[PDB]
Amino acid sequence: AMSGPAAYASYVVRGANLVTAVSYGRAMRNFEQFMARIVDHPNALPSVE
Amino acid sequence: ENAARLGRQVLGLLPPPTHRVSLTRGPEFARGVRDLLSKYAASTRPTVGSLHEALRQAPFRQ
Amino acid sequence: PVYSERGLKKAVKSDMVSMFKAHLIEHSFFLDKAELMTRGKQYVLTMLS
Amino acid sequence: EALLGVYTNVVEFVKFLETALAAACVNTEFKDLRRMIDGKIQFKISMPTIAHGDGRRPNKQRQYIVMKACNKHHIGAEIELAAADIELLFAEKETPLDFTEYAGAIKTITSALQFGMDALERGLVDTVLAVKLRHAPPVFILKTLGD
Amino acid sequence: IAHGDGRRPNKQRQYIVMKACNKHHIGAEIELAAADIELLFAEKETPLD
Amino acid sequence: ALDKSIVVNLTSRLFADELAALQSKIGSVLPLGDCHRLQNIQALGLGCVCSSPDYIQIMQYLSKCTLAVLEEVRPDSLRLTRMDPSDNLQIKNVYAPFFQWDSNTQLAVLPPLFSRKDSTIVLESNGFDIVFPMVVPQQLGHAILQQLLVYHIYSKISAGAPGDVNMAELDLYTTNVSFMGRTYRLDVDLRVLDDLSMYLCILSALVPRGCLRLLTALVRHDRHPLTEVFEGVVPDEVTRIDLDQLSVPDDITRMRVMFSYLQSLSSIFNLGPRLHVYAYSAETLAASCWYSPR
Amino acid sequence: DKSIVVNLTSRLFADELAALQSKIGSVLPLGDCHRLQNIQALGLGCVCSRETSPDYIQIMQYLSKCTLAVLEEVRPDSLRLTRMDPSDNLQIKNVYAPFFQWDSNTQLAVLPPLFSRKDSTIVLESNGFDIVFPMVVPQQLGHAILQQLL
Amino acid sequence: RIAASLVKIGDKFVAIESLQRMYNETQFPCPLNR
Amino acid sequence: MEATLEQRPFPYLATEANLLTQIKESAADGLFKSFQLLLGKDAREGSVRF
Repeated sequence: AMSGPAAYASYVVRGANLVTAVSYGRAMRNFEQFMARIVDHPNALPSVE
Repeated sequence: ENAARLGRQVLGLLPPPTHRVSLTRGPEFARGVRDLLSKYAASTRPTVGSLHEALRQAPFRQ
Repeated sequence: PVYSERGLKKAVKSDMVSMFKAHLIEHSFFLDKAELMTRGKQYVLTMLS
Repeated sequence: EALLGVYTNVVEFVKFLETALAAACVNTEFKDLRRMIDGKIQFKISMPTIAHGDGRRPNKQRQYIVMKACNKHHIGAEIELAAADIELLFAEKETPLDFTEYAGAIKTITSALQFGMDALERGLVDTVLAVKLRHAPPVFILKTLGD
Repeated sequence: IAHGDGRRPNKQRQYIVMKACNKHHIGAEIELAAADIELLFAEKETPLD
Repeated sequence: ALDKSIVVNLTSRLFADELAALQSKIGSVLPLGDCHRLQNIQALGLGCVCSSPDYIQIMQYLSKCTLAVLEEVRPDSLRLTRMDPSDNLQIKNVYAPFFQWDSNTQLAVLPPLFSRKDSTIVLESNGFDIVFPMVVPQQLGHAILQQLLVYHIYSKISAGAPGDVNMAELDLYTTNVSFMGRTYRLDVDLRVLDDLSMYLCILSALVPRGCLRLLTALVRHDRHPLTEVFEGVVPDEVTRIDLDQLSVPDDITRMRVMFSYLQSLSSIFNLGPRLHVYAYSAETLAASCWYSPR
Repeated sequence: DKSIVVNLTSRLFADELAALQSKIGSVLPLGDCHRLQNIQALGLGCVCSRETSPDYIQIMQYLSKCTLAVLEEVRPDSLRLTRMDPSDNLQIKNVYAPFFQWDSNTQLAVLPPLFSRKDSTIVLESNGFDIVFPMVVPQQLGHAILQQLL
Repeated sequence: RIAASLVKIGDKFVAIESLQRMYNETQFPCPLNR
Repeated sequence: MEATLEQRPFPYLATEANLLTQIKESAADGLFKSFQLLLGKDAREGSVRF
């Protein structure tokens, strides 16, 4: 007997992904967490923890 | 106001001044040799600021 | 990595094709060979690990 | 068209004093090893003797003079830094796109210098293990000489 | 590794690896009969209907 | 400002005899394999190619190589100094045999062609034999070779037919070198020059055909006017060659072979690993200079 | 700093942007050592034209006059090049089409396009000009072609 | 606090390493593959 | 349209796994298509332009 997820993981293009998907020809995955590294808190080296 | 921004890009891109060590007075020879040795010793260490001081050098030939 | 530390030159590749053949003749059909071996259950467990 | 993930290795290394190899060496880190040229430590080693009553001449005490030297090992790690990467380290910046470009010059110099500092902790463990292998004669020689 | 033999020491390396999706399409089949769709609509007849 | 210091470590200490022979040659231009600073003993000297020598394989190597100067010989190791283009240094005249440099000259760097006592230092602490090049002033550096190229040719005619060469006439005009008002008696007992004498004589027969075949094709109204003048310097017997006795596929391979011995023989004498001395002291032997490649 | 910005006075298309994209990092000779430069100086085929007969000596004879520059950036309005000072340490990338293996301590020299003009000539029809590229070759073949061409 | 896999061999406790991981990252050959 | 590589200064993430094993030999005989090396003077984040 093992433990695992009951459903799939969701990915919706709602929000700020939808503007660049329509205006430009591309779209991120998780734009919001991707934004918090570049502009919200720069020059922070990647660390696994 | 914008000319004060250019007053920083000039004064940050100049070469470092050549050291002047007076050989005629006594206590002005001590203060001039010490600022060679206290300033060269921070152009050798492996930190980032000591590597920042080694990049400003302008080697014009004679 | 012990076979290709130096890189895949011409002499390494012939020394690997020699090992593709020797592993194909001896260790193939490994669960069928567990009957006739006297050791048996420990041979498959070192094969499958 | 999507961009579904962006990933990168982070290299961690177990340094020299945390490996088990330091159980076979004594580590006394000095301030500047460039000061002394050659170590020439001299030892006066004296063996004991067994008192015999036999017909030969009596046993005299013995000293052996053993001369231990210091071998020096020199390591250099090389680092390249780009000329357009240098130039925007000195430059004045105020717009938020020139802070995230200045972050690209300070995350390259601090990554190309933790490269070369990592390569010297790899250079310890190489140049101790190469010393241990230049003074390790094999079993078939040493088993009979050790007897 | 930095080591001070007669080697020429290596500069820093960097690899960049690109991956892509692979599309997959699945088919199926339904055959609905003629009178099955036809009598899906008329009702309020006898209880056999 | 910039670092140029090539620390050559040694796996073992030098002998007491081997140390003092390198103490003399403390200002000395040495070829050197790579430009980085941590190197072994096998990278310095011409012993990578010369430790049965050949001329052109060393002369073409001295252009493509990285030259460096001694500065310090400690017991356990060496220390050099890399020599950049247009870089002022301080060379000591140490080379055996002695040639008496002068200020305001143009010193050239040549391969050694004298004996194995003057050229190399034999080390046996490590199993390598370092080889020093031949740093001679440029005008003397070619007169020292164009006379020994004469000696190497006439010593092969007298081996095949001894009645054609006078030995007493030979070593009266070849072994003496006159430059700067001084006479240098060289030392000759030559497997170094067996590449030139087979290239310069294989060019010796292609030129009388090659200058008539190139004149009979280039005749026209639009001829350059100076070639009318040098139409008479060519001898009488050269202008009697029948070019019909060789086939048309043979006259192609007596040009493409000929043009390669024209250029590759011209290139090795116009090689430029030379250095311009601007100060020299005749009793201290220390000379300042600047290097200049090609 | 040293650089050369070169204008494209009309425009350029999307096919010849992909043609100039594959030719990045290649040494071309250009006319004058000015910071600003137009399209007429960058071609080695300003003398090597299509309707006229080429002159491979005079094309090569033209090549020891010019300044030599390495491309960095291809833009639809400009071409930003970096130049080569006459005594300068620099970097050159082996892009060139007949692949000959180099090594450390070799001896390069720049030659005209002597095996395929059609490979080196890419035409810029939006401006009425074609930019022509040389080939850098070790001197063992640098001399041996001039032995053969004569 | 040193992490090592010790083993007892008759009467002595002996640690066992293998430094092949730091030579397989840098792609230099391990010195114990003589 | 095929998906193409790009060297833009992405905020790369950090994984528990190592990736280093067999890469130098896998670049030689292609384990994976569409790669690009970067040696010393060019192993950095490229400058952002748009």
